[PDB]
Amino acid sequence: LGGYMLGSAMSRPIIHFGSDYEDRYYRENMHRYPNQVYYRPMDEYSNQNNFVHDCVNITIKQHTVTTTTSTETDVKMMERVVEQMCITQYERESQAYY
Amino acid sequence: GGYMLGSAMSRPIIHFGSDYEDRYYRENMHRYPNQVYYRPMDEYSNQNNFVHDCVNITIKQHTVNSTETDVKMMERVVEQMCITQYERESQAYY
Repeated sequence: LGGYMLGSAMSRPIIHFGSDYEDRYYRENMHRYPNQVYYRPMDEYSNQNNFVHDCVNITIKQHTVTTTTSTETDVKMMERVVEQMCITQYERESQAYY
Repeated sequence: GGYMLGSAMSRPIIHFGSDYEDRYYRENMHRYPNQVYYRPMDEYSNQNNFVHDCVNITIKQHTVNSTETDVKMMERVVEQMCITQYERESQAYY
């Protein structure tokens, strides 16, 4: 089922979009998204695919909860940056894990 | 010219926050290109212009009915393959 770790903060990924609007939007608003991701701890069943899959799901789900205090563009930006950060987190965990 | 066509690369498995899109990608990823067009590396080359160039040329080249979902998937596949191609070409330029 569940149980997720929260990774340490990281620099927000710079991401380039074909849409001039999205490209500029991300540059001006990347501060609005998290700089940490939730993930399922590295074990014997982990691999990049399933680690990033879970991290992306959990992190986005948790973020929806947390910000109970759209837009479609924001959902799109959020998923791109979370996925990139989740890959970075996989590199962290898999290397620490050896 | 003056763009290059990169060699085929393994299709990335790309993750979406939407359960529908995430699964749609898994089932249909074979429908999108596994090569991108790009401007070869030089002393003026940075991730910024390299990625933007690659995305602009690749998406048009492709632009010559498909669903809004496939258009979305294709644009994202290209945006993420152009990053990979930059990394590939970066190392090559050393």
